[PDB]
Amino acid sequence: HGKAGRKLNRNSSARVALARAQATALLREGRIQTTLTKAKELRPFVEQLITTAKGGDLHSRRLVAQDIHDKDVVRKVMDEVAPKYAERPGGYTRILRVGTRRGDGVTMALIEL
Amino acid sequence: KHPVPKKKTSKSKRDMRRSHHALTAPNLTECPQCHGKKLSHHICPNCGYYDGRQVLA
Amino acid sequence: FRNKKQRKQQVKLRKPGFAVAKYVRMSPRKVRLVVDVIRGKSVQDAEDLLRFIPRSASEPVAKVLNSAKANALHNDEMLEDRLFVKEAYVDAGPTLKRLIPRARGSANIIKKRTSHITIIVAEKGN
Amino acid sequence: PRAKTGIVRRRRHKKVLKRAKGFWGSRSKQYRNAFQTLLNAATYEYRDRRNKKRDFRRLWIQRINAGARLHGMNYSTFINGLKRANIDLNRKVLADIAAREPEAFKALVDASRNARQ
RNA sequence: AAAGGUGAAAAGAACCCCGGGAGGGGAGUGAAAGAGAACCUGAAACCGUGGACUUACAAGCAGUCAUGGCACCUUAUGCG
RNA sequence: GCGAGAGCUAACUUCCGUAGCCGAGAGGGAAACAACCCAGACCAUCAGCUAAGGUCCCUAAAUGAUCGCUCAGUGGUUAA
RNA sequence: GUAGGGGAGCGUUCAGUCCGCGGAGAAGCCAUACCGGAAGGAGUGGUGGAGCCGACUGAAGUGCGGAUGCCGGCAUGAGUAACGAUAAAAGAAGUGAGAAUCUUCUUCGCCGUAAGGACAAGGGUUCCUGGGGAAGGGUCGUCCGCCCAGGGAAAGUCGG
Ligand SMILES: [K+]
Ligand SMILES: [Mg+2]
Ligand SMILES: [Mg+2]
Ligand SMILES: [Mg+2]
Ligand SMILES: [Mg+2]
Ligand SMILES: [Mg+2]
Ligand SMILES: [Mg+2]
Ligand SMILES: [Mg+2]
Ligand SMILES: [Mg+2]
Ligand SMILES: [Mg+2]
Ligand SMILES: [Mg+2]
Ligand SMILES: [Mg+2]
Ligand SMILES: [Mg+2]
Ligand SMILES: [Mg+2]
Ligand SMILES: [Mg+2]
Ligand SMILES: [Mg+2]
Ligand SMILES: [Mg+2]
Ligand SMILES: [Mg+2]
Ligand SMILES: [Mg+2]
Ligand SMILES: [Mg+2]
Ligand SMILES: [Mg+2]
Ligand SMILES: [Mg+2]
Ligand SMILES: [Mg+2]
Ligand SMILES: [Mg+2]
Ligand SMILES: [Mg+2]
Ligand SMILES: [Mg+2]
Ligand SMILES: [Mg+2]
Ligand SMILES: [Mg+2]
Ligand SMILES: [Mg+2]
Ligand code: NA
Ligand code: NA
Ligand code: NA
Ligand code: NA
Ligand code: NA
Repeated sequence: HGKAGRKLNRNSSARVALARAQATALLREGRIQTTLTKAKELRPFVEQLITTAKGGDLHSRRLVAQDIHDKDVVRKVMDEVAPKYAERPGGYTRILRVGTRRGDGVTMALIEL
Repeated sequence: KHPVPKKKTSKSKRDMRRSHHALTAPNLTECPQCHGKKLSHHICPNCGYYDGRQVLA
Repeated sequence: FRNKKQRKQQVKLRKPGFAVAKYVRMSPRKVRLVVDVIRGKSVQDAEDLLRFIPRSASEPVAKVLNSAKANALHNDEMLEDRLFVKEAYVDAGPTLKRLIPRARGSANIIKKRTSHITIIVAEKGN
Repeated sequence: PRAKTGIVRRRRHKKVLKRAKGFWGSRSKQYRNAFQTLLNAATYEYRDRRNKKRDFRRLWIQRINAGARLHGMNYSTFINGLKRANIDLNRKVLADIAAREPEAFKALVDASRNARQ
């Protein structure tokens, strides 16, 4: 078979620098457009990241800094975003698929908070 | 080159092969906001709504 | 009647609802793929499908559709709410031969096909 | 003085090609394959002129022995029963008689039996 | 190496419609645009659209002969 | 095929003599098959008689007549 | 009926001669169910837009399915194999008729005895600026080492 559990597009360091870069991006900008797949892949990673940061303990922060190597952003998610997302069970992230593209013909989508 | 074909193929055969190449027509919907036709489970590229309006017109 | 000469100066010979894009830098075959979906159906529908078909022939095919409509409406004074793609088709144009270097010294020739996308609109007529 | 081959080869070729009607494939569209078909075509045409006669004869017989059998005789017995009597010498067309007019052919059979035993 | 050809003469398309363009449709010039400038004729391979008659249990050098069905009647309502 | 040599009285073998056919020979028969059997195609025909071969069915033509054989599927691969 | 010999003719170009046809229209091309014993010939229609049948006679660069023939065009393989080092990239913003591919920003990654820098040889405007988007660019392209115009190169002592 192949009944595993994740996606891959490149190697091992890649899917990482990706998920990180994109998580940072979204956290910073509140909404981004990207390929529907990359979006799908980002959803749970970032949801989980809110839940970590959603703790307040310096630990939780120092955890979050492993992924978000941008200070302004760590502070944002930590002190602003997490707090706000305090009463809702989990995960406020949603995906809206725009439409096909011209360059390569790939369906695009928007992920946002 | 080992992968060579014996005879040239007939118009007939060479077309029967292509009898599976017909693109499907995009099933389009009517947008309940700006009466424009859009793609199901997507966002109306015209007015920009999808239950209230998301993208910039 | 008269003969073969007079008829020539008495009639100029018009093409009701006819548009052609000649020399389109695409291979006929693909464009056939795109056109096939419009073969004999509402011009409205036509415009709508071309707007979503993920192929790139879509564009020029569209542009020509519109130019036809334009003609039927301004040069032929037809009723656009009854317009439809009576007939449409793609002919091969001249070809762009290019010399593409292969291995070991041998060369080939890439063939860059072109197209004369034509489309002709018409009132349904019940 | 020079003499191109102009217009000659075209016409020859077109004559050939126009022969090709129900001709499948390039048999009907590429000269060489056309002409080439036309050879073996010759063969069939000429032999079939001779063969069609065999065919038909066979047909007529196949009907005649049936007729014969409808009463209680056969083809051997029946024709033979027209040889013994210089009377009946139809032979040709007889099939049409057994196919259209049954009564007539019955009379012929009865005649054949009467001119035998 | 290959490569010729608008028209009698440029009057070789002001203006309008689609399009970034290319391209095209009108209008006008001209005998002619069925000569429109990658313009005398425009064969064949080759690609395609429309129509008629047909094809999804048979082994096919792709014909030939015979018969039946369907369709069309400008050398041609009965010969094809 | 006949008459010889050579060869194991082998070879779709080879080398001579002689007859016929193929080569340049269509047609019928032998399932198919150059040679074998019958027969040498001037052309046309919804005419008739025969040859070699056959006459249950798949192709045309007596599941014909009388007197025998063979229990074998011999016919439808061979000998001491 | 093969090699081969013999006989009678068809067709094409040029030439002489004769009868002629052509703007209400030649040749050529396209269709066709007619004629002749064959090569072939003719009527009608369509296209075409200038020249050309028939008869007789003379002369040939005179008849093509083949030669792994020559030239040219177009097919099949098929929307197939590939798109040229496995140093991946992501988001925002801008421009635009049109951006995955151009511009800017913030990150990410890779070379760093180089994948940095400066010369000789060699290539000759490829530099700079402003335009352009046919073709080149292995995709797009608004960009480019591509196209167009304009500018730029300064020696008593560094090379000769
Ligand atoms: K124009
Ligand atoms: Mg690593
Ligand atoms: Mg006029
Ligand atoms: Mg006979
Ligand atoms: Mg021998
Ligand atoms: Mg010989
Ligand atoms: Mg036989
Ligand atoms: Mg007999
Ligand atoms: Mg006998
Ligand atoms: Mg029988
Ligand atoms: Mg046995
Ligand atoms: Mg003139
Ligand atoms: Mg010669
Ligand atoms: Mg050849
Ligand atoms: Mg070979
Ligand atoms: Mg060639
Ligand atoms: Mg595919
Ligand atoms: Mg394949
Ligand atoms: Mg594959
Ligand atoms: Mg590939
Ligand atoms: Mg490779
Ligand atoms: Mg690569
Ligand atoms: Mg890249
Ligand atoms: Mg090192
Ligand atoms: Mg210099
Ligand atoms: Mg530069
Ligand atoms: Mg370009
Ligand atoms: Mg390109
Ligand atoms: Mg100086
Ligand atoms: Na991975
Ligand atoms: Na068809
Ligand atoms: Na002989
Ligand atoms: Na045998
Ligand atoms: Na003719």
